[PDB]
Amino acid sequence: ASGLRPQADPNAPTEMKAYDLEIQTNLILKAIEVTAMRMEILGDNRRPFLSVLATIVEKSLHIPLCEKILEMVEGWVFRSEGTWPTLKEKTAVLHKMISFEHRTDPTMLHKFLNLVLRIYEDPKITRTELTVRMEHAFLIGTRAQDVEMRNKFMSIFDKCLSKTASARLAYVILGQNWDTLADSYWLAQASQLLLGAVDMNPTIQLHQDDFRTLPISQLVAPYAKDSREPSVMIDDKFEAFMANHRRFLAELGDVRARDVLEPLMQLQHIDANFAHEL
Amino acid sequence: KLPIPKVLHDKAIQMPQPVPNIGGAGSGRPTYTQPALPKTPAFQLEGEGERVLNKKKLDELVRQVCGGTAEGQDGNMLTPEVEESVLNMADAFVDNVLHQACRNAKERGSKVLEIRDIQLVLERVYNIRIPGYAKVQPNSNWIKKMSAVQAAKV
Amino acid sequence: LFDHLKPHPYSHFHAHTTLRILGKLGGRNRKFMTEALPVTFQQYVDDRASFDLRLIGSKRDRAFPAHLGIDLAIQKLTEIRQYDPYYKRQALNLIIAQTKLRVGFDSVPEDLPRLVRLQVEDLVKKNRDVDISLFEVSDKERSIAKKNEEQALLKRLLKALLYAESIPEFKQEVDALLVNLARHFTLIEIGRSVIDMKKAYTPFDTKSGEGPLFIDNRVLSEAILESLANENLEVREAAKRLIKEMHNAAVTVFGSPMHVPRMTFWSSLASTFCHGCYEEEWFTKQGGALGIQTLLTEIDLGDLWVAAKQIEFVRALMYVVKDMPQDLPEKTRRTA
Amino acid sequence: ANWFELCQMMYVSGETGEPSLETTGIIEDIVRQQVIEIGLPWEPASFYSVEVPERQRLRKADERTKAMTKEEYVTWSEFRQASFTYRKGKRFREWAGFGLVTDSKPSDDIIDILGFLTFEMVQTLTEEALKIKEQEDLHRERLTGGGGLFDPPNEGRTPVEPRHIQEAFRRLQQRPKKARAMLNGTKLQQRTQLKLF
Repeated sequence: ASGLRPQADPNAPTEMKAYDLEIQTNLILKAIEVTAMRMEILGDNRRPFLSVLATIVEKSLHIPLCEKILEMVEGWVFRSEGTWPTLKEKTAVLHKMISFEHRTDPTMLHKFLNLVLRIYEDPKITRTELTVRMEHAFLIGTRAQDVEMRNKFMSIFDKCLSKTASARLAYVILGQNWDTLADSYWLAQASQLLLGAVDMNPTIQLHQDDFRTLPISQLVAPYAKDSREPSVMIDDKFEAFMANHRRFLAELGDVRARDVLEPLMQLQHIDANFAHEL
Repeated sequence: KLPIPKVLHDKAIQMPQPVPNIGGAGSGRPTYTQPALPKTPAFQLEGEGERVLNKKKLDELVRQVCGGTAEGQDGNMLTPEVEESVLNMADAFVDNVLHQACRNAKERGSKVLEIRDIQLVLERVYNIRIPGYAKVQPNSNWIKKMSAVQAAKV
Repeated sequence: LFDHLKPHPYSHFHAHTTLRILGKLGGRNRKFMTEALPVTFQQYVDDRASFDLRLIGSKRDRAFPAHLGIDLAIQKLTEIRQYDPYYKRQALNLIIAQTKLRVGFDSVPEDLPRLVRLQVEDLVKKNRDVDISLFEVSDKERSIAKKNEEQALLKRLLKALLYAESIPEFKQEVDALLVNLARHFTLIEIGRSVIDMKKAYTPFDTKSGEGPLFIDNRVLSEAILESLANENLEVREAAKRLIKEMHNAAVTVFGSPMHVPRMTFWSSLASTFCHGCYEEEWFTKQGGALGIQTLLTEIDLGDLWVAAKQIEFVRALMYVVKDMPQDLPEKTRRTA
Repeated sequence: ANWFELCQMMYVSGETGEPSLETTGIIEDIVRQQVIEIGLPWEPASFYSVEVPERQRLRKADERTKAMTKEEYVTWSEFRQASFTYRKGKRFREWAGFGLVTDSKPSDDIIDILGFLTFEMVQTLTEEALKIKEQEDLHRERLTGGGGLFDPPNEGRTPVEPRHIQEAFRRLQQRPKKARAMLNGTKLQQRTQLKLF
């Protein structure tokens, strides 16, 4: 795919037929499944098993194989009850799964992020050893491209923190480690976090010194004391017209802070200059 | 023209690394005057400071080797006349060890000082072994002389 | 040339070629400067438009800029992955909110229809017993440049809303909003016409200044002119429908179509469409010609009106025929 | 190499934390140095030409055993089998340089003895380093409100450091005064060989 030339090395990578590839994949699936049910007695073989699993997930692009490995890892994390695969060593396998973000196929990335989201929404595991070693995964999720996933991650992040502006600014400045996102503009997420400490229900309006169109009240003010009667009678059509106009006028003065604030924090994620300005 | 290659070599595409200040002209001079990415100096925002830690070091050592100190007393473990002797000991030790080691290193044709020379000096002249930093037989003439002497003895 | 000099990750062919050209040039690459340097400034020193916010852990409100995302929103909306509709919807929401903020909020008396019909009666006749004291108060504390910038921004927002009708999802919402705005602007224009009629009948030189400062509501005419000659079709149809809606609302409010052309709005529209023919871009000329055609053959303001405006219309159309370059397509000339 | 055996042995001896790699490197260097440096014939029965036929560690260990859970017990038992030369003869011989210093291929009893000795050295080193570290912390002992999302629950436990290992090694190298009683009253520098602790 990269087009690199083939060199003369005895153990050089080669190509295999599709039939042989499928046969080998089936063999690997069977071997892994049969070996994984005796995790309690692997002993000296405990580590090579995890090493081969990590290598397979890191390199291979076979969707069924990676899917099965991920399902097994999830089962270990959640439904296991006995002594674990070396306690917090499955996290070593999970860390290697972050490589899915640059594969041009968001299936595996979406599965991994769903697993992480499930991990981080659970009351049983909160402030535990398991939620302290998934910071990289959570941040990579907050950086994601799919709108729904990113919004879910940001919603959890905002739900955890406090709601005081000074508290949020202090957390951003000296509370978080941004080492994971060092190669991308990570101030958009900081601005999104900051904007969560702003009241969003109350209505808004430009100051009284700003410029707007000509109000009707000023135009009709001269007739305040004019107690006359129009020669032409008021009809049904005029009444309907004025009722609709009054409804529109009422709708005009119903702008809240959220209407303007939310689209800004959603739009800033596709332009760095606007994020800088914000 | 110029030979713009279809692909650059590995030396040109490097992702620069921090670099020190070389040249010897000096740094921080406010006069009329560079690498791509210079290295940040060292700084400390707030803390005890070296002027306190260095002075407390000797009392720390005394506490370590004295066995322990009871509550409500510390520091004054050596009288004023013994601290001076200890400091003189330290300075003399450093100077002597370095002077021996540099000559020993230069002897064997080397042009740089390595930890091996210092370790050899410390082992063979002071009986000090620091971990974590990485035979003889007779010849034929001696055997012949011993055989002759033993034969004459009987 | 100076923009292609970037490090490794950027294509090195362009960078090295640019470096070679600059080197071969010699001493002529730092001598071409004639003027001093361009710099960007601001037309006014007053504070920009803003609205108050409220931080949770504080007791005092704080002002926030009221122009922040408009440029990016318009650029993302009117310039065309599977996530595009999301961002287009966000941009449209922001634009609608900004337009509603610019137009403003008002509270009117209870019996508005009576006063509106009284205004119509005064306009049809020439009553001289109307007090316009509030419109002779001199306003000498605010900027005029700021007013012009706000007017331009409002015009841009209206143009974006008009263009947004070519996306089937957003057609209904923006169409309803535009119709409501057109009716509101007609209601404003009737009273403005009454005030203008009264003003010209008192030729004085007293030291009472002009009226207040406000955003002109006739930016809709410029938006319509710029929208009539568009590549899409729904945009042109909406541009025509807006004029038809203005005329229908005027007819409904006045009571009968006899005295409708006594307003000052139609002279302004005619002047706008006639001046649109003198610009130096072919699409503006096409828009002006189409606007004249729509006024003539789809409204029927009357006969005295056309008799009065015939000379201007003829001059404008003849100039459109004159000034079109003789190698571009012939559509504009044929329309004229 | 042997990093993981070192980690398991440290865990067995009371180091439940996560020591860094420098500690492992230092301990491996110490053990390698000692190994490379490395009834009965002299019993009373040997005085004659012809022979004739015949005929606080415990307290702490018990307390820890009583003070651990079932899962902790299983982990402790599984780690107790950690060894330097259990079914790793070739790797150990490569890491011990047998060929360069002695005739190759000794008996396996020697390998078992070496494994036992190495286990003992690691045990002693960890046990002493823990005390040194505890004393340092005890002497040393005598601002973020709200909260985050990745904050540890309580923390408080930290592993040992290279300096503690170095101090323990220095403490282990001292010899009895019986090896110096013949230098009393003189200015002779004492020099000796590495002490096999």
